[PDB]
Amino acid sequence: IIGGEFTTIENQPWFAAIYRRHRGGSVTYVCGGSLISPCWVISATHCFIDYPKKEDYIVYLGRSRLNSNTQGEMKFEVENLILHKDYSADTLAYHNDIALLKIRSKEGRCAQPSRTIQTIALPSMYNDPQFGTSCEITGFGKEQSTDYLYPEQLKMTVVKLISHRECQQPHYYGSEVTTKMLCAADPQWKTDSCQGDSGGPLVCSLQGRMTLTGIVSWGRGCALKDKPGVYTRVSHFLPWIRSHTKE
Amino acid sequence: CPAYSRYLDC
Repeated sequence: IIGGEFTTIENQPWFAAIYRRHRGGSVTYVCGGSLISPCWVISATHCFIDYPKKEDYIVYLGRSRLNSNTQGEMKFEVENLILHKDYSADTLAYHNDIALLKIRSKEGRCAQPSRTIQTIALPSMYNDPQFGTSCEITGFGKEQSTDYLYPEQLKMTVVKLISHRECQQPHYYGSEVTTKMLCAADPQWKTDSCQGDSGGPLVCSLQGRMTLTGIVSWGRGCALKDKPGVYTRVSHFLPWIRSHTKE
Repeated sequence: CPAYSRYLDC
């Protein structure tokens, strides 16, 4: 996250922190995700495409810090790692950048809601807020595009939804942005997601409810003029989601 | 990697 504030898991209790275990015993952060039901965390396919083995991954919930423990966190194994069949990566962007992780603790239990762990609601199909709506993004991503280290404390910021019409202008993304994607940015270009925030939630208030409206997917640079964050448009994937989870 | 990825491994 570029700009915005430090926060704690309590303000974003659906945020999942996803890590990869390495062959030399080392364990490193991969991506964010969101708890959409007790056994299910949604994220981005591109996070897992290079190393498709569900056994390499650990998911934490209730976690406010990147490399140290938070009181109230719960560790999970991944029972299945469901990647989109139609995922693809361009020279620029990702398509169908959505993934599901079914989680269980070594004790075979799914998420118990907590002061620090809550599920987030999916939107109604094809139902999105209007351009110019303020929304929240959360992550452990870089605080500046040039950093080599990630912050230790979770962060969040607010961005505004951009119209597909405006997102497609040539000095913004053009034809790279499809209707399966949502753009969002600061009107002054001062805040944005960044590397290491991918997979994480874009959360908007849609008809009263805090709704998961997008998944951090890509953008050129972080907080760069005319270059908004781009997100997977969740409302366009409900049937994919219902297929894979109604199990 | 795609040129505009915000993935940590990219």
